[PDB]
Amino acid sequence: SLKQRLKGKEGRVRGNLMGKRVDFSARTVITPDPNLSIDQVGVPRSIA
Amino acid sequence: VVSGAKGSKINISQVIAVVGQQNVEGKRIPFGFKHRTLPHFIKDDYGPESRGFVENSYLAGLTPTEFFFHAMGGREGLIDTAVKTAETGYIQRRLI
Amino acid sequence: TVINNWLLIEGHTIGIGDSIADSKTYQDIQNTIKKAKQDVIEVIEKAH
Amino acid sequence: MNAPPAFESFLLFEGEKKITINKDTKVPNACLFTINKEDHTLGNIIKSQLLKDPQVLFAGYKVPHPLEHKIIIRVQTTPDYSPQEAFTNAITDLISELSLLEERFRVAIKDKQEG
Amino acid sequence: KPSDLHLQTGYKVERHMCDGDIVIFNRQPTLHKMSMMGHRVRILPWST
Amino acid sequence: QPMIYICGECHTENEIKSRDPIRCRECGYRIMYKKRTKRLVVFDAR
Amino acid sequence: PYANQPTVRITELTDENVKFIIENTDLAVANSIRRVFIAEVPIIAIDWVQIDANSSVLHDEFIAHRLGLIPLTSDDIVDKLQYSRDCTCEEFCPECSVEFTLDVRCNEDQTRHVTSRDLISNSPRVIPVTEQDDILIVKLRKGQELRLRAYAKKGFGKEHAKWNPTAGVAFEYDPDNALRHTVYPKPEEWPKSEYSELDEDESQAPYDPNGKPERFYYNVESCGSLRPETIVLSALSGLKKKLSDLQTQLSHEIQSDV
Amino acid sequence: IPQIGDKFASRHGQKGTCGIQYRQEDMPFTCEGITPDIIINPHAIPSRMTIGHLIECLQGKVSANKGEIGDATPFNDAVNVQKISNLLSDYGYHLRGNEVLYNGFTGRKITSQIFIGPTYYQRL
Amino acid sequence: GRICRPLLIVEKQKLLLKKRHIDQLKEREYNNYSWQDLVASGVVEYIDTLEEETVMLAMTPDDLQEKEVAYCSTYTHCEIHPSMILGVCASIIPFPDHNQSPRNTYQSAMGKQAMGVYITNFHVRMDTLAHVLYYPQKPLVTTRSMEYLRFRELPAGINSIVAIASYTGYNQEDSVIMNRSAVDRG
Amino acid sequence: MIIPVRCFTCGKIVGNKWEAYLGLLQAEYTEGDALDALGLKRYCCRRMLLAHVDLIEKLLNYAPLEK
Amino acid sequence: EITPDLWQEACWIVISSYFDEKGLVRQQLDSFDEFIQMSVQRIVEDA
Amino acid sequence: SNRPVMGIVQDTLTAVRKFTKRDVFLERGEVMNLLMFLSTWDGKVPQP
Ligand SMILES: [Zn+2]
Ligand SMILES: [Zn+2]
Ligand SMILES: [Zn+2]
Repeated sequence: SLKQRLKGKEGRVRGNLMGKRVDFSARTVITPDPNLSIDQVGVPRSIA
Repeated sequence: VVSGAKGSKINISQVIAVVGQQNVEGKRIPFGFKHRTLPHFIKDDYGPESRGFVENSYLAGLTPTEFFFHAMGGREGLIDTAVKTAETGYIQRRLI
Repeated sequence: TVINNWLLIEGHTIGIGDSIADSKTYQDIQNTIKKAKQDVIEVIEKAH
Repeated sequence: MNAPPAFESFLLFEGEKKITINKDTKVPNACLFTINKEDHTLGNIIKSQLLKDPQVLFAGYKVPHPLEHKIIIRVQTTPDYSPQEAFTNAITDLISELSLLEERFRVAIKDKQEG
Repeated sequence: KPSDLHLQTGYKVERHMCDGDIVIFNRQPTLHKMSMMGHRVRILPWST
Repeated sequence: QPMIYICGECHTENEIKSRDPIRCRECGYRIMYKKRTKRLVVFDAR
Repeated sequence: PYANQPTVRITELTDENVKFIIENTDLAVANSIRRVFIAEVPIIAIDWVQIDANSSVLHDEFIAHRLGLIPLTSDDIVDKLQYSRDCTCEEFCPECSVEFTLDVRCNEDQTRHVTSRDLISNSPRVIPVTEQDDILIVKLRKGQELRLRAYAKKGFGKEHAKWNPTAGVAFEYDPDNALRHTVYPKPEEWPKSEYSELDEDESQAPYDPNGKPERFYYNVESCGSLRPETIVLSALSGLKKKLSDLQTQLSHEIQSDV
Repeated sequence: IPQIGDKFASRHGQKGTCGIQYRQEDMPFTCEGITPDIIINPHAIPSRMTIGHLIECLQGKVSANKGEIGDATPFNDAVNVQKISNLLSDYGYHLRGNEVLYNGFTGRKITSQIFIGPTYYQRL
Repeated sequence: GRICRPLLIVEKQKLLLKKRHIDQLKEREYNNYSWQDLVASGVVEYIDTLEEETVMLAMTPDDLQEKEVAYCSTYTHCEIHPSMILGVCASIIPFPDHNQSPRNTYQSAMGKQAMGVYITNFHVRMDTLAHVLYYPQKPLVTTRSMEYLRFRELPAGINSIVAIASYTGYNQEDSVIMNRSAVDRG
Repeated sequence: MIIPVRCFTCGKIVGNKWEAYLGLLQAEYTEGDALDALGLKRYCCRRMLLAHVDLIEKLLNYAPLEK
Repeated sequence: EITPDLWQEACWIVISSYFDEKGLVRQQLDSFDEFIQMSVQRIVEDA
Repeated sequence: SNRPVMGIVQDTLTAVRKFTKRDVFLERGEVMNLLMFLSTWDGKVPQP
């Protein structure tokens, strides 16, 4: 229903308005590196 | 341990000397069978080895009754870790 | 950076040599387990 | 996928200098030598030979990152004596002792195979 | 065609990100404000 | 223009047509396996 | 201010290994000669595999992989071959490559072992190393086959580990640690080295502060692709060549600065 | 092909991704030519308390030297670590599997004595 | 639907598993002397969980039928081997009593996820997401129970010369440094 | 599956050893005697045959799909 | 007679005889076997 | 909790604890290798 479309954690308020899917974002595994500063992240080329 | 990077004195004591008393819900290994903990023990046996005290260390290895009592304590720890998560996240959500 | 590059010269490990005490210590451990186990048994015969 | 190709360890490209000299400004008579597409198998020998001069006050090398193929050899020499001169004498001293070592290895082979 | 690849002042160019760009880096579950922080991009070869 | 398929259990080969029911001629076996391609392959031995 | 004079003393020379002692040189020179044994010695290994047909149980890239790691006799050709990417040829030639051809169909009820012998060169000097048995590439059931053409090219151990001529390069200095670089907690438990010269009463040598690493003991065991002494000769020549090209670029850069 | 980020694991719950891949000349090496294939963290051990990983590694040296597939049933009493060490000592090694690694970059031998030997790793 | 497991049978203070059963049982495929002949011989029997509440169970016979300062001396059954309390994934762990028990649980999770030759006819099977391995090896350090799961026939993983060393700092927080030349050798 | 051509750590050519290893096992040697009869001193070369499972002989039982 | 200290190799003989006789999945196979052999007829007659 | 969150993680922390002990001494070449990695070094080798 409409109330079931809005009421859930997967609904419109929480599921789409509060927390929504975003463009310009990447997700991959992290592996350590001690040869770069604390504010540097070493991203891949195919992400960049 | 002395640097405090990883581990504590308890891990040294359990690897070298003795694992120690295994617990389920803050007390000893309960009588799941009729008045005994495992069917290898005589009934009404309140001794150390019958009730879950492990006298071996991880260097020597555990006897099978001590292995099973150790697995009970570990299952209690994993149950705590798996049940904690949702309730703590919901407390965080309500607070924010 | 500089403590990792000293650690290449130093080196740090962990082993099974780091988990074994000398036999006097093992005798102390087994004497203490035997004493406490006999003490629990005599507490039990007091309790009965 | 993002695997760098295997020739990235040693092949240069158009617009890459093999060696780059940058004069240090913190102390007098010091240079950073940026060697592109090399590793410890060059800079370690150059560092150990530059420690054998009585006129080099500092001889070090580092890789910035092990996934990027370049080293930096920092040289500080005594004044009146250019660090570029110490570097080009270290290379000649290495070529000298390695050619001598190769000739003595040849003579040792001829000794061993012929009794 | 190369006739409309000219640039005058005021165009935007959505360029691939280079070294020195700023990104936001987080881990679910984001518990506190240091679970989501800003790093500088370094381009390293492998895919992590 | 016909495509040659290998007849599963029979291991023999036969032609096939567009809009043709997939059947072997030897025993009518229903699973065909398409032959390996004729263009070149080249592997870096790494 | 100059280079010390090293010297070589060979303890044994076999067709597998060479065991020798380099005295009066620095540690970094010695480690670099080890690392140039492992990496910078060029040999000939298969790098271009064209599978004409394959019906074996191993897939195509597994067979091309196993053809990569086969050692080839490159004792004198690898000094004559150009690197493939450096040649001016039409992308393959006999000056930068060695052609191999394999053409095996199993027409019998026995499991037929496609070994390294079935690799057929056009160059009679560059053949696979296999007294010893041949290197098993792939087994075949009756009905299966494989045909391929494989070009081998010059390369070295940094590029890929199929261009590594050495089985094992043992390297040790100061086998009784008079230098005390390694610090044993209880040196009685430690076994003596092959090159130790202390009596069995004594555990390790007394410390000297004024000493330095010298008398480097090497054991270079070849895989068969080169004789174990031409690994050492090719390594010394390659390290001198790397240093000479570094000096040429250095001279260009100094002339550019002035 | 195994690259960095690929997740490997022991037979003891000792997982971990590949941090970096060095070539053979960069990897450390014993007095013989043996380099490691994997180098795992020493800090992965003492809080996790997988001593059985260390004992698998020690029995692995004993097994690969003796030329037999070694036995690791849990409740045995015919195999403890002291018998494994006495079997390892006969093949010319240290009692407890430590072995002097040389450094792969500088060549200076590492001051500590690195525990080394074969375990059984699983690619996930 | 009840869940039982076989145990040996202990008359007065002696096992009924005599030497002649081992002699007839080593020579299988010849005498046709199976497990079921040993169940028929009145030597082992299946005990379920209700009946374990009323059984006095010897762990191992070498400790628990010999006279000492006697514990009970009224054993009815004897456990066959304690390693048979473990599952199929906890049986492939070497020395799992030396570990900590969450580590055994986590390996029991990971052992289901290891790549390996999952089946012998994988070239016929059109499975979605087949992960097979080039050169899988049996473990050098194995259990006796891997012989019965046939883990030495379809294994999952390679024996590797690990070293446990702090190094450049890429094996920092549960990660491992690998050998590029080894990986280039398959 | 099939025997590796090189030992993973050393690069010692171990791929030519497997059939002779099977011959020395069936000629009633121990495994440790068979390995150094084949001449494998380093244990990393000994694990390459000592813990190989020759799985390709199972894969050759099946009839080839292409023919 | 009895097995004094060769018990360690005598128990794995009987474990091997168990898993050669039964196997690892007798629960699934024996359960479905007793189902389709007896219980389906019991359902058909008990209707 | 008005304290840092970064700190020094495990292997750098054990290596810096072993590093800063009283009985740690460094040869001139090992010093020049270590001082190569300081970003904030003003180019002056300290007096031994
Ligand atoms: Zn047909
Ligand atoms: Zn050419
Ligand atoms: Zn090897």
